[PDB]
Amino acid sequence: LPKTEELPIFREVAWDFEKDEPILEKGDFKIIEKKEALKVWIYKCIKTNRYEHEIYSLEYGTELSELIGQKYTKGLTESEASRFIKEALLINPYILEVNVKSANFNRDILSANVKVSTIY
Amino acid sequence: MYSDQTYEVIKNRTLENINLDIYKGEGSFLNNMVSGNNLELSKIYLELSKMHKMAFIQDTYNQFLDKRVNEFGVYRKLGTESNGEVEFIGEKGTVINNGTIISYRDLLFVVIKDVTIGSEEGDNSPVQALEVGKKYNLPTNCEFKLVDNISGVTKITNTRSFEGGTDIETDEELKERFYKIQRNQATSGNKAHYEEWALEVDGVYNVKVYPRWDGPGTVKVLIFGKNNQAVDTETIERCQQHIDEEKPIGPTITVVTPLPIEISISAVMKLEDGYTLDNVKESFLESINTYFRDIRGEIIYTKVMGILINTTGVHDLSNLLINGSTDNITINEDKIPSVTTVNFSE
Amino acid sequence: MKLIDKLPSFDRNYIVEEIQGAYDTELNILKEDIDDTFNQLFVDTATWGLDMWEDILCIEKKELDFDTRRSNIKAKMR
Repeated sequence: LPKTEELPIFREVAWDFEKDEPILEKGDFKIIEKKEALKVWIYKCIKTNRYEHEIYSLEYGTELSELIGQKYTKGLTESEASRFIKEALLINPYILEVNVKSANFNRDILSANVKVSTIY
Repeated sequence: MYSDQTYEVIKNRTLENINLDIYKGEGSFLNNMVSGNNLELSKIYLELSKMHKMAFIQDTYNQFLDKRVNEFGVYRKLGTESNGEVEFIGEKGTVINNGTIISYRDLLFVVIKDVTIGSEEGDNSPVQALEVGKKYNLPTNCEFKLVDNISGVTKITNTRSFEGGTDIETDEELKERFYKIQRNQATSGNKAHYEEWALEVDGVYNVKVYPRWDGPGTVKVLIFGKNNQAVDTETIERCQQHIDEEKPIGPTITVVTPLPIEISISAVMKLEDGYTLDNVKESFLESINTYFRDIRGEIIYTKVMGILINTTGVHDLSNLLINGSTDNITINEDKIPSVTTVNFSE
Repeated sequence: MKLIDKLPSFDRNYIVEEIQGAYDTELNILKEDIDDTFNQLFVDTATWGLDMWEDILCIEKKELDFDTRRSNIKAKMR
């Protein structure tokens, strides 16, 4: 009968995702609220695999870096990477679902469009 | 040093060691995480201090102390079980085989000898206590109950009091023995070595050794029970036989036990309202018992009078006499005061 | 330096380096304290712990030397 309790706003440090270095506002890390914490969490999860570092929990980590280095053809690894991203990102309770649109083949650089569904 | 590092000092050191362009204030997230890490580190330091204490085992009792004492050669004397004989009363011809279990109250006992009721071997069979402890030293004429019901057996009683139930060792007694040995500078063939031999025997709380009591090659050995009490003849026999096993051959050793001194109390005391003779008599018995436990030297007639008047239900007393006299009686060596006759009237 | 190696690559900034350097200095202090305590466990390697050894021996003597204290402890036993 009682309704589900809403997840409280996730607050933590902030920085520019392109800078990859923490930023300080007059000595205070920038506050992240609403759709600010989930981007940081996804960036942290995707950027580094757990199996490289013993400290992280086993559920953490992604296996997209296995596809790095051209270990298999693109045709099936497109769907394989979609599934890998889905496994790596839906572990977060905040995130509801993740959708992958397609992949673009050009030279050696692969570009893909992936979608994120959130609560707030 | 574990004690040198403390909570706030290491907290401040951790805060200071890192140079921050960020101002540090109370309640800050950085301050909060430093506080949590400092709490965990202080827990670790307290655990290290506790481990050091365990290593030196100064205050707290643990297996480290017992093992170190065993390294030094002193052994924890667990004790001996009480022994006695009981009488089986019932139908003739019933056979009580070995290992038969008999229970008196919570205490449990086992029959040692196969006894047949009405046989030519008698109805008495030795019984050994199934556990170590002084509580198993039952008095005579105690009624025992069969755990397993046997047809033709009605009454189980002991013709004599059970003996041999030495108390289980406690850590305090072992520590005291180790400490007194540490003061003792023993030597192969010296009074300290003999008193240590006496300490090896169960129930030897106090040791007294008198050299040259009869002169040439004579040792007088005096032992005491708990709180300077007497020891059973079986304990004395075990102690003397153990000594003779280890003692030098040729010396004469005499082992004795303290003997009680009987007292009789006569007085005329006006009882208070609502108090009967039995209640005040029992209360004064308890008071005089604890006074005797706490006494040293001689029984003081004035202390006796004071401990009687302070008894609840006592209004006015007169002509108080200990053994018919108002004079203090000397309590000599290996002697204790024992209450035998209590005479109170109104 | 251990944690930053265990730490993810994107956290290679100066703040992390400073924090883990301070934590590693604390680790060095803790491990040298542990080594000193383990030395204190043994009679030969103990320096200030001989006081409780003497107390267990139930002999009180003014502090003269660590080697002298150990020799006195050895003489007291057996």
